[PDB]
Amino acid sequence: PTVKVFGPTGTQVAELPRPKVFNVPLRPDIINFVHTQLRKCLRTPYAVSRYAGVQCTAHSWGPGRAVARLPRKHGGIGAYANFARGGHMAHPTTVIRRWCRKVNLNQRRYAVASALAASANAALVEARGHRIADVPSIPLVVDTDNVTKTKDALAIIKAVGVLRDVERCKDSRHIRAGRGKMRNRRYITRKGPLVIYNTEDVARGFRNLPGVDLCHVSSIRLLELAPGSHPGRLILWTKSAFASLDDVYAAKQNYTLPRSCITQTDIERILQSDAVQKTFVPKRDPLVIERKVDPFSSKEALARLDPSGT
Amino acid sequence: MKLNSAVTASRRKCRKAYFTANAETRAKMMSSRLSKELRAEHKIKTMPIRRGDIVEIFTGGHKGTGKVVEVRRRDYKICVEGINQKARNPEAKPVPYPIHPSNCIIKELYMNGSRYRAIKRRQERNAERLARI
Amino acid sequence: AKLKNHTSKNQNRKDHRNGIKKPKKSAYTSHKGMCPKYLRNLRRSRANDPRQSLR
Amino acid sequence: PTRIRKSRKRRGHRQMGYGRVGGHRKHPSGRGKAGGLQHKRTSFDKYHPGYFGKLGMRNYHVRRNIEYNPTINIDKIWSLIPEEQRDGFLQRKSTTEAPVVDVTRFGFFKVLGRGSLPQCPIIIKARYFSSDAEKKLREVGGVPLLVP
Amino acid sequence: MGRNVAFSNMRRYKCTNKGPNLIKNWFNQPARKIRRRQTRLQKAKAIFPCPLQKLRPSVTRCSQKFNLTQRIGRGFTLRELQGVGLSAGKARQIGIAVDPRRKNKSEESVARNVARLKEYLSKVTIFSKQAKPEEIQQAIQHQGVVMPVVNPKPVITTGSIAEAKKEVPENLFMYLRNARTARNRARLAKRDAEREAAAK
RNA sequence: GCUAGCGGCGAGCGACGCGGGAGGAGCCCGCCCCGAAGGCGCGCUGUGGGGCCGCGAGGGGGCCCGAGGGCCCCGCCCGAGAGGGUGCAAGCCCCGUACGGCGAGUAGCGCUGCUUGAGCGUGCAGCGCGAAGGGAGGCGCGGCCCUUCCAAGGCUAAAUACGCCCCGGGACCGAUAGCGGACCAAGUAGCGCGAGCGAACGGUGAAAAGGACGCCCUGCGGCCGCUCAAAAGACCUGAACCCGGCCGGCCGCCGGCCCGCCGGCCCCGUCUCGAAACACGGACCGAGGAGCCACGCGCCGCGGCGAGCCCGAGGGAGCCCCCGCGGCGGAGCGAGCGCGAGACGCCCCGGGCCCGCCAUGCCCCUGCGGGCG
Repeated sequence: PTVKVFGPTGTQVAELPRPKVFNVPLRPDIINFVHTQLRKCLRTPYAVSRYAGVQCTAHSWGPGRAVARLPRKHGGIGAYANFARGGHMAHPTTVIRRWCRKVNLNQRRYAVASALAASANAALVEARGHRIADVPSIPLVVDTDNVTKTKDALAIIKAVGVLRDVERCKDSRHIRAGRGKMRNRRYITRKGPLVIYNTEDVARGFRNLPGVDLCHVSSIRLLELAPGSHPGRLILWTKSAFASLDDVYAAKQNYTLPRSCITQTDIERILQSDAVQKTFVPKRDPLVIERKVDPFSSKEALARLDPSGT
Repeated sequence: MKLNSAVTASRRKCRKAYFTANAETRAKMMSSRLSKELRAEHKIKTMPIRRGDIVEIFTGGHKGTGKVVEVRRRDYKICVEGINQKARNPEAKPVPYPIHPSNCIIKELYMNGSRYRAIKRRQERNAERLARI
Repeated sequence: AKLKNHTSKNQNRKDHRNGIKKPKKSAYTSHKGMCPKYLRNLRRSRANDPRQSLR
Repeated sequence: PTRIRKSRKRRGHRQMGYGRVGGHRKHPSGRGKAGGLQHKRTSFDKYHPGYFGKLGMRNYHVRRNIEYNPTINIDKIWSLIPEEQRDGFLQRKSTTEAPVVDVTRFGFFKVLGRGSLPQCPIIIKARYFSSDAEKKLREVGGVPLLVP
Repeated sequence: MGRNVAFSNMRRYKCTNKGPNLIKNWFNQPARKIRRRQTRLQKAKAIFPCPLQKLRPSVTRCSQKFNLTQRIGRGFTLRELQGVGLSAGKARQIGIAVDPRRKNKSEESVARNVARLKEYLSKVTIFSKQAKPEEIQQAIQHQGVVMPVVNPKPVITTGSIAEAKKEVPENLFMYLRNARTARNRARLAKRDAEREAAAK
């Protein structure tokens, strides 16, 4: 099939052949595994100090002073123990924890492809919280010569119907709950459009727009593709980027895109097909359980068991 | 976002700068929008507040016009003339209510000779910026 | 000091919990300990005609 | 990870899965594989035959590259021929032009004979050959050959 | 707990809390790549026409495990240099590394390396006699290994069965086996000859 | 690679050559030649030559509030919607942010001691002895070769390591936590003859507006109220234990019922055959307080790929993108020399047979070798 390309004013401009990456099977579990491992790689190390709790000179007073046996300082102040105030942690955090997990290139390339396949799926994109009502097609490809001005970038977003999503991010700005505020994470804004570009300076124009993230086709990021480990980011593809998507995958050397599989809808149709229905045989009639009754009292109840006697 | 990594976006580091700033930085930090008549006249949006400045506070309590009589840099607050706290008895010294410089708009300035030179220096740098920096 | 030297109580119960397991079926037919000569003859005999899997 | 772990489900249980009668104590059986010939002989005999003793001549420095001898099989010689090349070779037979496979180039030194070559003359060039390799190679019509 | 567990060959941690510091964390990895790129970029800028890497020779990888592969070596021998007619000073001044320690060990190595020098000498352009800025600016710095050594992928040739048959003895396996055991079969013969002298 | 080796060959211990990268750069003195030409008060016992600075966009109206930074309508600037402040949650109130500009007492050897994985010796060292062609090739000793180097003199960049201090950042801690130390004076107050030890203590409010005035006090101070949105009054919130006034009630738990009667009811934790135990710990209450992380091995599940498989270190004006070796698996078995798997079969088990190791016949080539059993 083909994908419609739209102009800056929202008119149809051309039709681009759909890249084969969009047919890659949609596997949410691969996206979650790669996202979890990759986000852990972007963690900074934390650890309590090596000398914490152990710079005191404390030795146990011992049995026979009616005290407990824990290390005590000169005045008998408890020390060097997890329970003690000012004691070392029982097992102190260390910077030698493995922070980064390992993902094989093949799976880290399946995750991106499946996430892109989810982007082609409007149903998944609506479920990810995007406002797609006015977007003319999903996937959306927009011709956009270098946009160096935010005002002009917004005018293209208004024409192509992505504006409601850009607004839902602007309005979302709020102060986060917790010590996140204190630790340089004060404001949370909902994430919305993603602009993938090639051979364009559209970055200067869309960067300030609230909620919009921009990436070059050559280096697409899964974390941007699936924010929250949820597949279905709204992607605005610039004509050049979407028409080069097949080249990027072709230049992934010895890589064959994961072969497409069937969907749930296609297996209900296949199950509903006459061939499967012909094989179906009608099941034998079930047992009638009923419930115990005293047959002796009722003429009718005895009659079910003893027709002659009644 | 900020591309100069040399600057800090840490709440703690930025707040320490405000709380513990050199006087020359405290003075610029205490600045107020010039009136639209003064904006046309001097072609500068904001000037650092001095002592002899007529100012209109558009704030909530104490909204009014007054001439600054005290600038308290350590508290980061200015005291206009006129705006004062309610007095418990009529026979008592009036206490000025401290107003933030950001809560007020300048209506007149103490031109001095250094202030004239400062408006000129800024006007020149703004003109270079307007010439496609 | 002194503890119990030996007890058999419960050991029969423990054995019969899932036990009294018969000894395989291969064991009843194994050629371990069989006559070396008889076994050689069996191989030569089954290495001729339909039984032979020699190809 | 930590949330989906057994020790999180052992809270309120005291001992934490280690037993009232004998709890977790530090090093109850000893530290390391100590006790192999004494207190743990039953384990080192049940599952570790050959653990204790000395069994062979000792080379002070084994030279890992003189020792290295890579091997091929008469069954995998034809997978070394590129697939497009292999089909033409198979139909032609060509005693005149049969494909010489220098196994040394592909990384192998000795040709063993695990399975069976296809019935087409081949010519295999190697440092060494087995007996049932040469027999299988020469039956197919191929010639065992030695390469410097 | 036991059952069949392969035993560990791990060594116990030494100097864990006191001592030299035997732990190397690699958080400095992303930023070491950046520092190393910058050092190369700044060194490259300092000599724009000149490539960062000097021509180095094609040398056989040592050992029988890699005999038929080639790698880059420290420098050209003085025999390889005499094939192109270049002194060690001139060669180094034009960016060809020189090793006076290396000895060729084969006629083939000299020819392979002499060929490689000829390609470089044709490729090298010397900017002399007053730096013509537009022409020195026009020059492009070569980045990465100069002429990187390529190990050709193996190919399948074609041969006559008859010519091959002349080259090998029948029962090659016997001939190979006779050669492997020759020293031992001769030592046992010499020993047996002495046991015969015992009769006399 | 972590093996080769070492080790009451026990517990343990343990390199290296390959190979892939980072980074690469070579040289000198003695000797010998000349001899004062030299660095010439010396020296022929030999000198000399061979980063700062800098501008910086764009908001109003109403409601309401102690105060918008709130709510409702409606705009504007975005190469700037990083942040900080401002009387409540601010892209447009302020600061900023993005955009800029200008070779001998030696080697070796003998004996000893330390050391190494180095094993009839890994590197050193004392002593005794002391070469001339000499060193090495992972089992000593004597011969003969071969490969490969020249010790007993010196210099040398790069890639690499790292605290104080400065700079940025964090899925870090949040005042019993985090440094011992967030408190204008923490290595302080205090303690020890000394070496040394070593605390506690954050938060009024938007603004000090830190309490008007009247009354009664001998006075202390009470009262009334004042300032404030509020006393928030020496301080935010104000718990539990414990206590006092008033105010019910008669007393623990569980069950029934209008509810004070009837019926049941030992003190938990803990080791223990067995605890209400005259076994132990526990006055009370609040906070803190104990299977985490690394690495190795076993097995299980799951994902990708499949006789293959692999973000190795690295490199790509590139760090979620691309490119990227060993390794491991694919063949085993034997102390080794070495030799080296097809015959079947859904699957499983077994038998049969093949390969190695060990024996035994028989045949024969290129023969203590090959073939067949």
